[PDB]
Amino acid sequence: QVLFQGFNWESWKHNGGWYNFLMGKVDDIAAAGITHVWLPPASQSVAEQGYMPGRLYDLDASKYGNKAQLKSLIGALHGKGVKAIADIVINHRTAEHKDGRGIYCIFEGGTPDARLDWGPHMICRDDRPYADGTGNPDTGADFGAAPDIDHLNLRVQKELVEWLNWLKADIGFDGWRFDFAKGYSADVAKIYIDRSEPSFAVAEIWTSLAYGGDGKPNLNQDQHRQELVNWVDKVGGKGPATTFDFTTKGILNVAVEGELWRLRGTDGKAPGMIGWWPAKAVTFVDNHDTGSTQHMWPFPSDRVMQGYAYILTHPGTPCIFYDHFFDWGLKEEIDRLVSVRTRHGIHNESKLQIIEADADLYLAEIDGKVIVKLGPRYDVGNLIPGGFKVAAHGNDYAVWEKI
Ligand SMILES: [Ca+2]
Ligand SMILES: [Ca+2]
Ligand SMILES: [Ca+2]
Repeated sequence: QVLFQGFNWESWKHNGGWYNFLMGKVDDIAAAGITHVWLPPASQSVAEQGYMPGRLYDLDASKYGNKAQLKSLIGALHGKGVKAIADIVINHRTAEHKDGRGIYCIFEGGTPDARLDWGPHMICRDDRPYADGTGNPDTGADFGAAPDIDHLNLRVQKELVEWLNWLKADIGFDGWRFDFAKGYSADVAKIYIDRSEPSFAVAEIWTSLAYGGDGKPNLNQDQHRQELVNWVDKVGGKGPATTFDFTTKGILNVAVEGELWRLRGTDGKAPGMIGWWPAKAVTFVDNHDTGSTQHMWPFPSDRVMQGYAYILTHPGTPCIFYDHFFDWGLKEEIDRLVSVRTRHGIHNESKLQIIEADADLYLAEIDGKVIVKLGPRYDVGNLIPGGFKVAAHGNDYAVWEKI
């Protein structure tokens, strides 16, 4: 299951439309051995990139293109074996109309009928000024800029599950990416996972790593991955729900700048969520927020290849990012890593064994068939065993495969 992020922060800007543009990269995405691609927010939204949605059913006002174009793209992907997954932004919603009070707290789902046309009652009790006090309090975090949806309300629950099943049915999406899954509770999410039953669902729980007396992350980030492990757990360990492993992204960001000892934690196992529940963890080097033009938490650019060398050989489900693959000229090495990965049947739950994690050498063995070395350590020699040919190498990584 190697996922791809078919967009970045600037994609909505594209001359001629992102969906259309992306039609042209379908063959290449399919060839690379990519099983799923994460598409941006499809409906109408105040903020052009889509994370500020209003008329949930109006795909035609998307800056990425329209409903027609989306079903053409998703048809293409499906035509060449890959699954499309959608960015579900349901913690907050922007309203279409002012109620008399003068607050924009009256919604419009996009259709002549009443689906999704809620009002201030569906906004969380305390989200002033939007909320009129009559809804439930927020089950999770708040998003400053917009109305928060009260997911404890039953009409919100039914019509939102309706919209979800419509997106699988009419549009053809296969699974979900839950934006700001901290915005609402794991219990709420489970109702949406469970009742729309997607073939894949990854949630975005993003919180800070812990920092010691140096301005640098601790080595022990167990409080941080625990939070990811508990969401998957409360939501359903047997469900399709997984979460982006922000703990490996954080550690790795630093680790790669000559601190590869950070890559074996307090327990001699990988410090990320992949060291406690690789199965439910999907790894990434960067996404539209951490990187792209937001640069919220960038991976060292001159090292994004050691990032990929690590997430493509290691357990967890890897996620490649449009940019790195298509625009940074790394298409080929990324490809090659994906091939080593698929050739040896490495997957979700591959056994990982760390051999060395010193400042200048992280050397590890996946499933007994592949060994990945990250680092500038020249004299690696003696540590990689008999019967191992090198599969790929590049800037400060090399992977060997059992012959
Ligand atoms: Ca309506
Ligand atoms: Ca709010
Ligand atoms: Ca919320």
